[PDB]
Amino acid sequence: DTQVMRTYHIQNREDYHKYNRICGDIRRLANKLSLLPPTDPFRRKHEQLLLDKLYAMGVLTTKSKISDLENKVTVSAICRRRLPVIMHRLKMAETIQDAVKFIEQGHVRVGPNLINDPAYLVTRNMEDYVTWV
Amino acid sequence: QKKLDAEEQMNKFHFTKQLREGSQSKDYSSLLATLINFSPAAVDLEIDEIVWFIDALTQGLKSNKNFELYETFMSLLFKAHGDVIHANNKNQDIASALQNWEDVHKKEDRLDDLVKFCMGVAAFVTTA
Amino acid sequence: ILLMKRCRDWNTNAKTHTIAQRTIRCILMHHNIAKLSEIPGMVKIVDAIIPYTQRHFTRVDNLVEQSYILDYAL
Amino acid sequence: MKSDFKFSNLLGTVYRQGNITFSDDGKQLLSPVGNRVSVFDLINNKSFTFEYEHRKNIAAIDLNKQGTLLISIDEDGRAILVNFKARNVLHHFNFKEKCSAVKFSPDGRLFALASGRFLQIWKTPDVNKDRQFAPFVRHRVHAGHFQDITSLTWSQDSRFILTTSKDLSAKIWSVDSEEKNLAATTFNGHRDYVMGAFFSHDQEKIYTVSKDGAVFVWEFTKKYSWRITKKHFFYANQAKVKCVTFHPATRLLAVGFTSGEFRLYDLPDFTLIQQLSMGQNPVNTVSVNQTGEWLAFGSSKLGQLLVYEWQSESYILKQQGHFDSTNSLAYSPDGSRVVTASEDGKIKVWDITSGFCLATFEEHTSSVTAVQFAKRGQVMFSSSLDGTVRAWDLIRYRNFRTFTGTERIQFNCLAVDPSGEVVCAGSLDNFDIHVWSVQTGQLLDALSGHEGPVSCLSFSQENSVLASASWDKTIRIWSIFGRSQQVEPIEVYSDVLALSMRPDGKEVAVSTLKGQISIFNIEDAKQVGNIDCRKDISKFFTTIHYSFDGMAIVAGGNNNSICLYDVPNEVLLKRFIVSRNVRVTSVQFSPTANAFAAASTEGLLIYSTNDTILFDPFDLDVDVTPHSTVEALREKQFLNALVMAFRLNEEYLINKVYEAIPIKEIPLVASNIPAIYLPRILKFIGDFAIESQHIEFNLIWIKALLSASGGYINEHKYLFSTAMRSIQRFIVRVAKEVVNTTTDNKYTYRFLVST
Amino acid sequence: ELQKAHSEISELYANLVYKLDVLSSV
Amino acid sequence: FIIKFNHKELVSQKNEELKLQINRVKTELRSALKSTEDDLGFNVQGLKFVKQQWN
Amino acid sequence: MDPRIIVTTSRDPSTRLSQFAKEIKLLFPNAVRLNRGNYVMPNLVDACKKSGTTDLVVLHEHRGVPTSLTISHFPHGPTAQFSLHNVVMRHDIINAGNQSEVNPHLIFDNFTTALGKRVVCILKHLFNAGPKKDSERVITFANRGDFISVRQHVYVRTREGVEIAEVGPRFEMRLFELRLGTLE
Repeated sequence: DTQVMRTYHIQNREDYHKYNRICGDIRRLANKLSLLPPTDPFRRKHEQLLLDKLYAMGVLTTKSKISDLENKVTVSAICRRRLPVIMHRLKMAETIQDAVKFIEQGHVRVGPNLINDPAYLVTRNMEDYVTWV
Repeated sequence: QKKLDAEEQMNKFHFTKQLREGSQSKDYSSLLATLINFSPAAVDLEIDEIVWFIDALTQGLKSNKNFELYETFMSLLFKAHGDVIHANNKNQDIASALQNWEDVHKKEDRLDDLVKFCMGVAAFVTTA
Repeated sequence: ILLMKRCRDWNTNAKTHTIAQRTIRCILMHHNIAKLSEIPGMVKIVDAIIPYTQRHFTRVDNLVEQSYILDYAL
Repeated sequence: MKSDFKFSNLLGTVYRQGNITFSDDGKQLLSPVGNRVSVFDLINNKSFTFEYEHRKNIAAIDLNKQGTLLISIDEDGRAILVNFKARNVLHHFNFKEKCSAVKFSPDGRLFALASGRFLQIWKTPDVNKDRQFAPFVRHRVHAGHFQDITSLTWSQDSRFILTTSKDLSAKIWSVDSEEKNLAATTFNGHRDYVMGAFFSHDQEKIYTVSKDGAVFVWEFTKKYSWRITKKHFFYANQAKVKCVTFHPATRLLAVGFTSGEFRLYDLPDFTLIQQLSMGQNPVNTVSVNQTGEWLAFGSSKLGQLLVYEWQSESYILKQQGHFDSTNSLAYSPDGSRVVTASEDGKIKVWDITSGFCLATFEEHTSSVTAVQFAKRGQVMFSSSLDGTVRAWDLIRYRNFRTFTGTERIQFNCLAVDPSGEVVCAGSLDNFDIHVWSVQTGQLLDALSGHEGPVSCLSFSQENSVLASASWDKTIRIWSIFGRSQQVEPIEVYSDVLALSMRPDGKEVAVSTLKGQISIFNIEDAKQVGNIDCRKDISKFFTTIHYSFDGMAIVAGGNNNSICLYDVPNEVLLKRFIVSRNVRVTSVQFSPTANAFAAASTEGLLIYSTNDTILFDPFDLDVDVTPHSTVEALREKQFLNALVMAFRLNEEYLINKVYEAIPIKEIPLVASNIPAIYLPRILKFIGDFAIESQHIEFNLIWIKALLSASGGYINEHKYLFSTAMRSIQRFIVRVAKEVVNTTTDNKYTYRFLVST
Repeated sequence: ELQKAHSEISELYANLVYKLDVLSSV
Repeated sequence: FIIKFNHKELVSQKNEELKLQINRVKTELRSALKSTEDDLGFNVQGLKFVKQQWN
Repeated sequence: MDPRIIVTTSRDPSTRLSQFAKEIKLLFPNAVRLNRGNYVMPNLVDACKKSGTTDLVVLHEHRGVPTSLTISHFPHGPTAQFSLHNVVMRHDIINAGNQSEVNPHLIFDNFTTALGKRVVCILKHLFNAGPKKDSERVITFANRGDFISVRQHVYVRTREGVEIAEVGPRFEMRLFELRLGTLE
């Protein structure tokens, strides 16, 4: 539990509860949409669109099967969509700590806008445009 | 204000002393004042007398003022009582009062062509 | 009603509707308001003719008000 | 232009919380916003008083007995005084604590404020001039209670104060040290929390209401004292009575709910007259007219930003919208209607010259990014984040087409030709630009030329040139209607987001990636780069617009500021928004040359060129008296009255010197006017025309002038463009009146000939 | 049954699109 | 169209037979077209009022 | 959908490369002739990515085996290089017969779907120029193992007789280098 709270420089303790509720909604959506006859194109089409939008959200960066929806969607996946982890893994800063130290005091820029929030999220297609000021 | 009545007429969702004293002489200025004062009277013109109403209106056009309300009065009259005006087979003493309205309404025909002149010429200087 | 549905057919295209106007102004002069007593169904017709003539109103209005502009300058 | 540009309107009515009341006249609506106070008049909504000393965004508001005094209270406990036209007469820090309610007398002698655990009543100042450092005088204060005072009620004697308290009880106060009936007796027995009390206007029924729906009736027997008369117990209604107001008709009750519905009752009957639903969003407060004919009730900030006006015979007088933070604005070709784009995905039309919320369109699935008119006045194209664009015509209210066809989730910039043939949209996440013929939605081509996200697009009035600014330090120019394509330049600097076109096809204005705003022509001669965008309470360049006369541009970023510039270097004027916690996101320029717009997160537009300022154009005072010399030229020489009194600019003179000259004199005057005194009088007629009833009179003026100097305004363009638009809207809005009703007396005479 | 299941699943899908769309541009 | 291309006082400037010729031409046109205008303008409201009675 | 094809050689063509480039130009409404003033620019990736085109054709000549054709699909990057039989003097033809907007029927003989199938896709993905899809001419791709032959014929019916019409050049290519491209 608090392993996740300490790995990714979470400024709070509430954020693990919130992302736990969102991932719970995704799992119960997966189970309810799972229990249909598998030739019903309702199930195929809606699980397909759920796959494609979860491609775009960067959570399932891995190209996926259906059964990954039970398997990989955790809190830590969406926590790896937080800004300084994108910053570190894009090899700008040196630690996650120092990335959060830079976003606390305004040197980081996504697009044309200043950022000062350590809970802004990035897509799989907005992270091309990250620079400094 | 000048939009208020002309939008106010299309509906999307006593006074009896004065008209009979105007049945005696030409006292319809006070009556036209109580028409111009307040109370949109679409129910009050529905509660003979229509001849003195048209003579009141010809005294309305006689002065060179407030035609924008007067035309609306005339047209609403032809919206409401338009069957009793028609009398099924016309030319009673109603039509003499209409004939009193016709020629002065021919006098007021001049203003439209000026508006066509300015609208088209201003449209030309806008284009060219 | 047999002529009047041909007026419905002739009000469609431009440049001919004027002919289809001419008889219409006739017939209201030569019959009463009841469209004498025993009257068939033509509410589709008398509904149908109003938007076409309402549409032909504005065009000839523009030719008239633009026709004054060639005189009005000099 | 030099004029004092200042706020005297706002963009849509209620965004924020507060009280609400009418005037005693019944024709003036008092409906604040959080930041300022917007008092409409009920017929033809306009804007009267504009205080700003509010550092915090809540109001408490009432007028005395004729509207000569208005207050407004925010959270801190300071108030501000105005009389009729926002003089800002008096100013007064009143309290270190907040206020719950403010109430006048019907006599204007006493003054009532509820705060803390006390109750303040003040001696009211009359209207005068200033000259008081502390104008308010303390009359009495009353101690005490057990906790907070939440509602307040005044009586007709001006001797009798009925006030509730937070501790489930009510109290009575004699004003003039009378000890009325020698009793300030408490009211108890209430099982639940008290939301209000009222004193009836016949001095025999004392009224209390609780939060559950209960109503308790006490009598004026003071065997001897208080006895209950009518009780209730509600257990199944299961909401909370949020607000309550009582009729001066003294027969009826009004009860507002958190559940989103509107209750009406009778006082000793307890009959259910009517209840009405408007949503689920809670009712904040409700107040009645002084004659019971009109009802108005306000809705809370997080819920509806909507205030309705319902009568006792059940029809809604004023309905409205006014939703949240805004993306985009554009002026119609008639200078009267203003589109808005909201985040929740609607498109609303605002008649901001007159405060109506006219009409809406709702086909968006998410937020709206771009709106702009076509120059025909027929159609307007909306752009979305829906992944498509669509067309709209005005009072046919019908969707022409919804252009899309490649797989896409984001569009960001929408622009059309003046020709109405082709519509282009720029994908924020494709490196390409899209066109569509409006005939079908056929796809002509896909014009591949950029290397970054394309982010701003506009056309020209020459209409052979497309201006295409992308977010990769590269401005591009395009040909659409020839038989080839073109070579596209390179910027020197600084990634651009904001592009703005001159209406000539000859000048292009760009916003560089800092406070420098820069311009260059279509032969890339860079004229000016201009200095930063100040006023922190980082720096940006978001929107920019070229004014219509071709002599000014307006810059708006996101830093509480907006700047004026001319074609040469100079900073003209910097206006700005004061409030406390972006603001600006879009700015465009009116075709009436009277004002312009700035889309803010608050929502606030007007600039309002006025004429109260002494300008001296062409040596005004050699014409020594504005009176007696003009009096000489009302008897003689009517050519010289125009040139004399026209160099003068008292607006209190131009009515008489303009009116008084005779009809036959007018073509002789217009044939002999100078060519330098022409545009200010052509602009004067175009805004004086819309007010009076002198239609024949001004029409023979515009016949004379437009008949006089047609080729001169044909060649000397771009000012009589603005004036000519201003006169053409008057021409069409009178033409569609008198042609309609003159037709409606043109059928009549031949209808007599029918039968 | 089957139509009911399409009803509640289309409901939660419509809600879930909204909840991810809050994080989509913030 | 031929009046907006070219012209009356950009092809000559004299008070001639073409100038007074145009005056009777346009009077013929505005009268002959105003006739059709009045005929239609009576026709439409002639058609409405029977639908006012067929309630 | 339909591709945009660019054709390019070294800075020094003779006549025999000129007329050959004129025949390869004849695959339009999407075939354009273009030389470079350097030999091959290394900025052709910005040329095609900026222009949005899909495919590139290069004619050059080397001495491992004689003269060489090169075809590449641009965004992914598979690239087949092929060897030619004859470059000596072809027919001086730049347009005759129909236009190249006419999509012919396409014939593959000697079906090898083991490892030449990636070729057979690309020739399908190249010659779909035009909205026609209705046959007026025909182009023949003859496998003979690793020798292929190219033909252009026009339908000549006579007394309902299906007679072919030989037009244009006659090619015979061999699989030269085929670089293993990417999903990128």
